[PDB]
Amino acid sequence: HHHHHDEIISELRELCLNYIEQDERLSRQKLNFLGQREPRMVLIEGLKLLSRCIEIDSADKSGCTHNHDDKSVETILVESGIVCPGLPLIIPDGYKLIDNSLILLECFVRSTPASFEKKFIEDTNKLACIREDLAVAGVTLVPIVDGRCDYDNSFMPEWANFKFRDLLFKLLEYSNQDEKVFEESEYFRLCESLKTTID
Amino acid sequence: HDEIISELRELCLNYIEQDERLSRQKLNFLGQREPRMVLIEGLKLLSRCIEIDSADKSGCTHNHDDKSVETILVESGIVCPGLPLIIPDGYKLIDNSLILLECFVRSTPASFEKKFIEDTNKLACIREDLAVAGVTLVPIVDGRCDYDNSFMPEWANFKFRDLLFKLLEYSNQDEKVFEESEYFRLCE
Ligand SMILES: [Mg+2]
Ligand SMILES: [Mg+2]
Repeated sequence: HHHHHDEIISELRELCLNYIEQDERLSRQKLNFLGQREPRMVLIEGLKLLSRCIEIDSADKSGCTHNHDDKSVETILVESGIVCPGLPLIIPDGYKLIDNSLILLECFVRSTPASFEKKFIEDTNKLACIREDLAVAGVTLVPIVDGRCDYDNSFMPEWANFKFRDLLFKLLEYSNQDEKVFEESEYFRLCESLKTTID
Repeated sequence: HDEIISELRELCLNYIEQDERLSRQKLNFLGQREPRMVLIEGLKLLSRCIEIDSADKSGCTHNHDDKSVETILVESGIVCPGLPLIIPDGYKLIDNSLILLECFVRSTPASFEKKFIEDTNKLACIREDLAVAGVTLVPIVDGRCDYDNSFMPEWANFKFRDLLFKLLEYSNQDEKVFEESEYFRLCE
């Protein structure tokens, strides 16, 4: 056809344009993904695009607002006239305030039972350790941890999701040769000689 | 053809500032393959830039979702049914006054004045039914003479329009030199 890497990139863009549902909360990340032309960058922003699908998909199913702009909890409450300072820097995947209860959502994907459970406890405990600062605000914390075992989500048909991840794999397991060829360049050796001059 | 669609793609991606209000329209534009659709979305995209500048100059919110006056009010708690389907380029409900913004581009004084009166009458004919509901209409018509907007350098703005223009003149294909020579010759 062929499939030399620039055509992989091309097929990823067609998948993004033809088979990722046109939800406004993906517009920004779709645009950042379509804007890339270097292979490791296309790979990075493709992975970030697929993660936004899962996070937003999670926020919808959990009945709160996807944290579109990665606000902190302190920011979410400071945005609603509720002064709570002295709280960890926590950025939830979703949130929703009612009337004095604050739903906070963390979601994730793990592929083995051991890592699933371990991750579930970690995010449970991350949310639990601010329950009391919120109590003196005084707002009730409603922690939600949404663990998933795969990458299915409602903005991608399953076949396109799989083909997208499959092209991403070919893109990584290829640009894992361009950086290896890079380590024999000279510009690599000239980088190597660049640090010794500053460090 | 394709190199025109390709360099248009790169202007959109690299030389239109990444204000998120443009994101959706940029993406509809980037998804078009055929000249006709590239042209309409191209023009819509230039218009969105201009509407968004107007909203920002006029102190009101850009009508991103193409909401209706009907909708804008019910979202602020004003039940006022029976209004014609009017969809502004901008809006801002403020106390009990509804700022409605109509934004446009024209390039001759004659067609500028015409389109100005039209958008004036467009909003004015819902003034009374807003007064029934309490809200006083604040109608703003902002007409422009060109496509200058704050999201593109001027050279890019010109190159985009020059590229869209060549799609427009391409849509020709002689064609009319064979009209009756088979077409107007069917129900004959
Ligand atoms: Mg309009
Ligand atoms: Mg208008």
